[PDB]
Amino acid sequence: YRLLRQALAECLGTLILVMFGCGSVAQVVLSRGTHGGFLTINLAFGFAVTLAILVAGQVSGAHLNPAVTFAMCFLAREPWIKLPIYTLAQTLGAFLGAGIVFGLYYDAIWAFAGNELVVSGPNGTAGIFATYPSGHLDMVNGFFDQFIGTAALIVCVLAIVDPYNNPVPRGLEAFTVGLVVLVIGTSMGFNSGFAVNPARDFGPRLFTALAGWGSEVFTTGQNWWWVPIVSPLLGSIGGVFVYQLMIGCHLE
Amino acid sequence: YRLLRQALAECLGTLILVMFGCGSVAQVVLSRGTHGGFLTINLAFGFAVTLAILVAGQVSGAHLNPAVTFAMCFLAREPWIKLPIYTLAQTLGAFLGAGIVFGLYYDAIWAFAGNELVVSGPNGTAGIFATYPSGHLDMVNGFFDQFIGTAALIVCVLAIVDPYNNPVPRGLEAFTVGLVVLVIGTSMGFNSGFAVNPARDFGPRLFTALAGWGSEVFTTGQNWWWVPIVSPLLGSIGGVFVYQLMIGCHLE
Amino acid sequence: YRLLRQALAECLGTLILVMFGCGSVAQVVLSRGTHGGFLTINLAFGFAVTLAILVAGQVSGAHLNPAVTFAMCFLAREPWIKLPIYTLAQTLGAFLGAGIVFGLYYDAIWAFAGNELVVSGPNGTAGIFATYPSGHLDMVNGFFDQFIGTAALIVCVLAIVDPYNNPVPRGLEAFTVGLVVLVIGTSMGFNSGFAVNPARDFGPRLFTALAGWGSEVFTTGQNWWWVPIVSPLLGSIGGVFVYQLMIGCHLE
Amino acid sequence: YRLLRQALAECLGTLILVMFGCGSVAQVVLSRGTHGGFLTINLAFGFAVTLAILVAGQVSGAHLNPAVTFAMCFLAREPWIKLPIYTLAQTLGAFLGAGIVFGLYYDAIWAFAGNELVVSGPNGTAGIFATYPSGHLDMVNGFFDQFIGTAALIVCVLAIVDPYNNPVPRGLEAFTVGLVVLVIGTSMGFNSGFAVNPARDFGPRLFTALAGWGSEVFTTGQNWWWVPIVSPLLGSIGGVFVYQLMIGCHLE
Repeated sequence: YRLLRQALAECLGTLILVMFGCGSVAQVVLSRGTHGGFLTINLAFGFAVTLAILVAGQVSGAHLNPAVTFAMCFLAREPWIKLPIYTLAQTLGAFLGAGIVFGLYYDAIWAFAGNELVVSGPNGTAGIFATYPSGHLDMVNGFFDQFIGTAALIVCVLAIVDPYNNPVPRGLEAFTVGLVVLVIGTSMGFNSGFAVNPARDFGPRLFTALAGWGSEVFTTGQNWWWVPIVSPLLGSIGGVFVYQLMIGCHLE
Repeated sequence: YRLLRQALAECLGTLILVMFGCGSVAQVVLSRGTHGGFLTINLAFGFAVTLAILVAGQVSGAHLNPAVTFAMCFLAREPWIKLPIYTLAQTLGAFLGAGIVFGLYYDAIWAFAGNELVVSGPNGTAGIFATYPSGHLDMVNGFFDQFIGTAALIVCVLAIVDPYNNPVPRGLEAFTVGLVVLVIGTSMGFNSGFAVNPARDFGPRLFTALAGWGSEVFTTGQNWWWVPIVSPLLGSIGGVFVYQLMIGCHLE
Repeated sequence: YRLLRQALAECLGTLILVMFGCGSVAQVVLSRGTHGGFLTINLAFGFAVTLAILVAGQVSGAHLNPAVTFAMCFLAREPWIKLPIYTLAQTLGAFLGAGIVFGLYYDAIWAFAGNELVVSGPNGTAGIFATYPSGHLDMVNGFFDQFIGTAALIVCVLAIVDPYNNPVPRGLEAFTVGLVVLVIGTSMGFNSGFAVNPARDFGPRLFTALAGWGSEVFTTGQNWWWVPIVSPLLGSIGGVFVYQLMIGCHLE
Repeated sequence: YRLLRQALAECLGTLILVMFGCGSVAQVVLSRGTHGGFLTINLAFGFAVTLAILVAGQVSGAHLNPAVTFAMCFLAREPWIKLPIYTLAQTLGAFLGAGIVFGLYYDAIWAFAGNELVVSGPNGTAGIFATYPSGHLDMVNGFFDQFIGTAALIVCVLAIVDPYNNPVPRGLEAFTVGLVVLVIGTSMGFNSGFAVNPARDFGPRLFTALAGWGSEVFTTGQNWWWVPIVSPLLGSIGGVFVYQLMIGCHLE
């Protein structure tokens, strides 16, 4: 089955970027102001996308993003049957990647607040895997951060993918997408990294619910859990319209 | 219309680098010494140029700089009709990119000084979008910073563009220009990023005048607003003469 | 002898990355919080692998890692006779590279604790060349760090090496492997750099035993010296199985 | 004259890297602990070499280093007549590049110690352009830093240049050399950047003698001025022998 081989590549690809991305976030969170800052978090997340694409690019096209997968299906470039398979394959692997990060820092995570698992607060460890609203990053303000961030990601992704452009060889397509992830994190008000990925958010968040953080990861921040899922999906639609209206529709 | 399609690519390209570049500047300015320093500002601005060129390189040549556009027209490589169209397309998109950054940090910008918009000072938010003279960066000292900075940018741009050189494939022409932007910011005494772009300066500055900062953005620093426009234009002329006298005129 | 020429390339390649990698570690350790942090250590180690591969890639394939060499021999891609020759050639050169770093910082290393050589502690200089357990990086916790780290390295290495993929040209195979080394150090809880290399660990550690640190470098941390040797070897086996089960076995 | 065109490319190439490299050093020195650290100095110097090579690579081969030029002449790859012409062309342009940096920071340099120019000390500004011995970087210790640093630079340069290797296309030869410069600065105990270049050292040092710092720049540190000239020259000879004995002589 061709679809099965593409799904396994998406599972391994999302496993690489989540394990590498959330692993660097664990170092900064657990070692408060000692192992680096936000620059290392975005550099690790940005470079992890480059490595993840190179691993699974030749098999499944290296989407590693349900918002990106939704964009190609919306543009009639890929069949709609690939969307549920890729999304489950992208979510399963971010769940697995979060488990590896949990195993790596099992003692440090459990010792952050003594012998308890705290979701949000000063000694909060659930923010390593998922994203939670900040002081100026509430639901209203944070919703537009994912919308604009994902729209910019889709525009840059479609620029290097459109067949009407030059056939960029292998290698100069993961560094570019990895550059977009690094710049988006540095530009937007998100300090977790790769916030424009619904699978990178819901996957590890679902793991934290079963890891021992309880159901509070889904009923906190005025039910914020669905925002990093719906908002990037809307941004993919907006990013597609922006690219098509400006560049896409004029390439005869 | 071919010129219309090239103008739309220049508008989207300047939108990407301004929104990404000024977004990182907003993080450092609003979060004083928390989200990074000048290294992240120049890295984001330098990488944003790489992404912006890759998006619009195959359509309009990816100038994204009125000084760069003036250089090609001066060297008789492009028609003079493209200069007013590209400049307006480069300015419109830096205006739009500044509006997106304003929407992203609307609450944080307005809360920097309580409920007021301050142009310059300790709690100054107008410096996120435009550039203003510093203690050692006055009109006399700052004028030569744009002249030398733009001249070095034009020399590096003409080196990878001259047809007498090797036909560099797609991909190794945005990273190089993006490298020049990053090095120029690190070398020159500008902490805003990409100061050698007249569109990146006048565009967001014009937005701040209508955003709520008043007309003080145009009548401050002994009328500094015209310096980051005329000085890079003179640097493009000087950079063209430097490259032609040393390398350009000797390529038979 | 073809095998002799490949061994000499492996010796020089491991010499470059060890001398460059451990040299940056010496700057941070000796200049406590002055010459940079962990970001510079991983950047130097990651970029040193890129330079080392480019130097010896065209001769011996640029393994520079006994775990990587074990993976290719396990996958029947290289003869088993190359494993003992490459491992000795990789160990000899990390021993030589450590001697160069020792000569560079001979006065600073000896003056860290007055006129004595201390293996572990506050004024510990043996950690520049080798790796020692930390507070949360004991034998049990540190063993899985090398296992997961090396498994991720093998998966990324096999992705760009498998003949069934695109023939990536020279240049886009050292930056990718160098990216993996940089990301692994930023993700995993190791602050020394390139901890997934048995030769980079045992080589300089053997040098410190004869340099003047005594035999305490081999009988400290509950005999930790063998962990960064056996654990990456097991990770190479696990990394091979992960890549083959997900991607490798499905490429007809 | 072919030699005249190659000399003009070497003059412009050394002008780019010196002006960009020393400009970042001026920011860190004048703004004490505000504009960055040693990481930005090595990143700017490393990336400046990449830009300088791309500008003058197609004309003069982009040596930009008398030690590198001496290596090719020693290996009988280039005529010996090119050595005096390239060295003068490399020195003239580092002298010019230092003058541009002086003009950029004329007020800040003169105001470091009031209205005086101090060569060495706390308020020392002559270290921006040239290199001076540190506490642990005296003549005996600093001599071996240039020897090992230049030997590693020559080995990496000869690896990507030898015709027996793959014909690396344009673009993947300036980033590699620029990587070597960045790693060498991070590894070695030099905080100025690109210390393995005799032209980058003597050029700006000669400018400081006539700029107003007096003749003390040549009679300080027990006559240290000749060390960053002779020592890299010896390192080029050692680096050539290392590469030839290990890799060079075995490529039939």
